[PDB]
Formats: sequence, structure tokens, C-alpha cells
Amino acid sequence: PSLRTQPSLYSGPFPFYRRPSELGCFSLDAQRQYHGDARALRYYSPPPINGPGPDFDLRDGYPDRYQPRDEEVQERLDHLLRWVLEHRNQLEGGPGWLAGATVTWRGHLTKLLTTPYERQEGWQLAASRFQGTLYLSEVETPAARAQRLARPPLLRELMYMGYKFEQYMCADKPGGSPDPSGEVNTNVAYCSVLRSRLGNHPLLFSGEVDCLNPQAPCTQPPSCYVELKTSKEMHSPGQWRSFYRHKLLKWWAQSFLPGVPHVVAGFRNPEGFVCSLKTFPTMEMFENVRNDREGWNPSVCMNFCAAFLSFAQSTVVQDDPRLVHLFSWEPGGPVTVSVHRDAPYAFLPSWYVETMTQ
RNA sequence: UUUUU
Ligand SMILES: O=c1ccn([C@@H]2O[C@H](COP(=O)(O)O)[C@@H](OP(=O)(O)O)[C@H]2O)c(=O)[nH]1
Ligand SMILES: [Mg+2]
Ligand SMILES: [Mg+2]
Repeated sequence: PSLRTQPSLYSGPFPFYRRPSELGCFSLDAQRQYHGDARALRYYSPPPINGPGPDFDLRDGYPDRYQPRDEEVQERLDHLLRWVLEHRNQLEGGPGWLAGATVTWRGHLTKLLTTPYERQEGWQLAASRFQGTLYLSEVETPAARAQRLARPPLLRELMYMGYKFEQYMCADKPGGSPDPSGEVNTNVAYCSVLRSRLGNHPLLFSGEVDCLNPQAPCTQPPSCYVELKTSKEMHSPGQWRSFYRHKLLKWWAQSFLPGVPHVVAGFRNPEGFVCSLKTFPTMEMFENVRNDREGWNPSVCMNFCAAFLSFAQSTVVQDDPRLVHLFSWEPGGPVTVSVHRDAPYAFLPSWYVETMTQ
């Protein structure tokens, strides 16, 4: 019992994907404490129209003004579960809607979408059915853990630079001004909780959002959100082509799901400065590879994801929060399944299970 | 968040 991942198997018509609706949000503060509000939301604030072009020093503050979240702490779905617990009787869709849904992080769905084309990094997804609801929580693979622990100094800095770029592009208040003199604390995060549906699979998922754009004529989330990104400066048509085929696929896969309409990219030079900005509308990303023999196709991404959801739902028959069906995948092969009980794979906490049961 | 496919 396995699931194949080749694009050729999923090249059919684009499947049904419900326009995402924001059900709520939550913020994690500097101490990684949960708050059921939008206190962590920042606002899009690009360089003044009449001022000089951007010249953001992404290395500024590294590492003295860097407070990185502890990656050894595996939160899994915990924060999202707290939101669900605090909103279980306020969910739309009618009675039993949650019972037929699949709950997970936007990032987990993004990895599913890119699976047909990914050739370097594999993954593992733990699944448990509890009160009908199917929960999907990613598991760091042994290899990914090793790669993380062996993270090169350069990669460590590049990760900081991505967060630093946000600091140069966001203000704490609408129409306010960015403040690059502060600390980059990655425990801080604003998450949107959304409702959608792929095929006949209702979805409830949360995703971290970079900022809200006040200037945007459309003020209703998620349409008012913006995704920020950094990438190396490119000069040759060849570099741009590679960017379209590989990087854009991941940018599209991340922003399409939550309904974030724009991705603003900061291109950094070898010295670590962002001296150029470009906006990539999510719904136009595919245009760059539509007639490309080596490009990606959104339909393949979504059809595979729908296929995996069907596969997971049919495989996880037993309603038991202590039972886990681990779905494993490595480039070059199909998605396989193994069954496990309790620690270490079980991920639904007793505080959630006991409350939902009572 | 980021390097690469
Ligand atoms: O990128 C891929 C590549 C392969 N597969 C699968 O790996 C299994 C063994 O084929 P092989 O690659 O020759 O080792 C086959 O499924 P099978 O066991 O025959 O149903 C391929 O379809 C897949 O799902 N994605
Ligand atoms: Mg983000
Ligand atoms: Mg971003």
C-alpha cells in the first residue's frame, strides 16, 4: 500500500480548491507564548516613493541582535490545537464540520504540493484520526535532523538575513516606519487560521503570515496579506529560468494555499545587501513556466495533494489519538506507510484530547 | 527563514 508521486500521473485538469477564508488568528510573542489575537501582525512598509532605492544591509545585527527560536523544541500542532480548542464551538460549516476535516500546518501542505517535482529533500508526515478529524503533523527525518545540526555558518546567516529583510519592510503600525535597529527574535510570529477544501477534502490549517498591506484596496484577509522573500540577484536569462523552475514553484506552493495574493522579493547581492525589489503576483507565477518543457504545473501539485489526502483518509481507518500512521517519502520513490503507537510519534497532547472528549 | 534540485 503506497502512493506514487510522478507528475505524469497527476497532469489532469486543475482540481477544485475552495477560496480560503480566515477563521481567526493567533500570535506567538518574544518568549514564544501564545496569544489569541493579532498583536504580532506587522504592516507592509516599503521604501518611500520619492526616496533612494532600497539598500537594506541584511547582515546588520548578526548575530548580536539575533534571538533565534530553539529548534530543538518540537511544537508540532500544539499552537494550532489550542486555537481549535478555544474556537471549537465557533467554527463555521455547521455541526460536525470539524469531524470531516483535515487539520494541519500550511507548510505541511506546501511540502505535499511540491512532492512531484522535489528531488533533494524527503519528508515524513504523522497522521492520527481523532473524533473523525484527520490530523497531519510533520516529523523531522533522521537525515533532516543531521543536516540541521551540521548547518554551515553561511546557511545560519542566510536564515537570519531572511528574517532581517522583514524588519526592513515592515512597521509595527499601519503606515508606520520600519525600525532596523531592533532585535530579530524569531519566536515572534503572527499566524492566520484558514478554512479551505481541496477536492472533497475540507481543510483547516494555520500559516505564519509576514505582514498586512494597508495600501491594498482589498482589506479583507487573506487578500490583504503579503509574503516577503529574499533571493540572490540574477543577471542572466539562464539564472532567471532556473529561478522560475525551482524557486517560484515553492513560492507559489506556499502563498497559493492561504490565498496570499502577492509575494514581494528582495534580491540580495553577494555582499548581503538588498538593492532591488520585485512583486510577484501569486496567480501569475505559473505564467513564467506555462510553456516550459522543464517547468512545473499547479494542477499536478494540487492533484497529487488531493491524491495524498484521499490516500491518508483511506489508510487511517482507526479513530485513536494514540495511534499514528507515518507517511514517509524520499525522492525517487512512492509514499510508504508504517504504523506506530504512543511515544515518540503520537502528537496529540492529552490536554487537547481530554478536553475534546469531555 | 534559507542554500540546492
Ligand atoms: O519519483 C518517483 C519515482 C518512482 N516512484 C515509484 O517507485 C516504485 C518503484 O519504481 P522505481 O523508481 O524503478 O524504484 C514505483 O511504484 P510501484 O511500487 O511500482 O507502485 C514507482 O512508481 C514514485 O512513486 N515516484
Ligand atoms: Mg513568514
Ligand atoms: Mg516570507
